[PDB]
Amino acid sequence: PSSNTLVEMTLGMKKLKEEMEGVVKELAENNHILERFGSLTMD
Amino acid sequence: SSNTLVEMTLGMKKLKEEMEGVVKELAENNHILERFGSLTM
Amino acid sequence: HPNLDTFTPEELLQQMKELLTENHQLKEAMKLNNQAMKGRFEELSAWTEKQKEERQFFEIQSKEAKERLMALSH
Amino acid sequence: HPNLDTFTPEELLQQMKELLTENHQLKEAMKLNNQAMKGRFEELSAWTEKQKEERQFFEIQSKEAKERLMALSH
Repeated sequence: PSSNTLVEMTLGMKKLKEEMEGVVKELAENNHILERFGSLTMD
Repeated sequence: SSNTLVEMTLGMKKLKEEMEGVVKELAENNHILERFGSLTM
Repeated sequence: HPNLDTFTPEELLQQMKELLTENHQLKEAMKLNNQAMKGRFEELSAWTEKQKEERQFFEIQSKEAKERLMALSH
Repeated sequence: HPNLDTFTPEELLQQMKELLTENHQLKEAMKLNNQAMKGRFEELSAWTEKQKEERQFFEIQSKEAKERLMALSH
């Protein structure tokens, strides 16, 4: 609850949110490729 | 700091356990991908 | 802007709640992806076996036909 | 003294640094994992295509051999 603690926690928490934005886009891409896997043995 | 350090502790602990769970699923995914390479050979 | 750009304890807690939710949803989605990838794998294995078997049927038909021909052009 | 199952401020910051480390690790692993997904998808595409082409080759070979057999049977 000290200033320094809250500043450092804030920085960290904002960084975690940023990284997860990146992660979920990675997952989105994973989902897309997986969807395409189901079409390899078709036509 | 009363029950805000209490509350923050529990929050941080749960987050850590959940991220650990994600790593295990990713590990399984990577294992399945290795076997996919095996399929073509 | 140190006062504005610094979270209160209550906002930090809120953020922790939100990251937990995002991570849980991430975990559960990856479980589903692994299940589906295992399905795609069995499907592709079954399919390649079917293809090999059909290829062989045709190699055999072709060889028999090439032979029946010779065994009469004579 | 602080209670055992409750983080001190110092411990809370330590735990935050560990989460950053782990999360960063996860992100890089995910990038690697998606590169692998794409690499496998490319390999499986090529592989399934090869098997279709090889089935089709023998199917055409068989078909033409049988046609030849019938026309030259007379």
